[PDB]
Amino acid sequence: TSDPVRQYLHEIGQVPLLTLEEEIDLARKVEEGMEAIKKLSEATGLDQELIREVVRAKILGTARIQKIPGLKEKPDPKTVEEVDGKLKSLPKELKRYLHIAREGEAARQHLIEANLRLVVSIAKKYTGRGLSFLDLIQEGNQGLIRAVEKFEYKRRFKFSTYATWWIRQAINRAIADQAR
DNA sequence: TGTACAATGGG
Ligand SMILES: [K+]
Ligand SMILES: [K+]
Ligand SMILES: [K+]
Repeated sequence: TSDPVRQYLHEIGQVPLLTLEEEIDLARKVEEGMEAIKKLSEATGLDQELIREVVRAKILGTARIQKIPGLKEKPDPKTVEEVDGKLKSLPKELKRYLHIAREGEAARQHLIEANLRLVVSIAKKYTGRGLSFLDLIQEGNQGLIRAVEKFEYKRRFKFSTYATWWIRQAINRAIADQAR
């Protein structure tokens, strides 16, 4: 019952689970956001992932869970200001893609937050294997993030199905690495 | 590349 860990569990416990309908709606928004981000990259000559990360950094203020173990830190503030500057200065026709991209990353963050409880339930099955509980959570969280990136809502499978696959993969890979 | 029943206290 690590104080910081107990506090994380308390915090993710307040995030309600998504209904099927909401799940589909968020996943749809993430897809649309990635397509818009592609367009912004073509227009600006900037890396898609760099655009995504900056757009994310600008929607985190409205987020429910701020510090999530295992998640990539925001880029340095100067990179943010610079890239956010270029995106904001784009012509009318392109600024709608920016709106769609912002909606997508806001949706991604929500979808991730609403599944942190699943990561924890799986992690509990892997304790005493060389990684601390907190470490299991960090690795599981990175599997969750990968799940979100590759999830295809059109297959009509529940998100928990695909996330479980990835969270186990990530945790198993981390355990095998620790072991050498 | 692709990785997919559901699973979020546990069984
Ligand atoms: K019961
Ligand atoms: K009970
Ligand atoms: K029961």
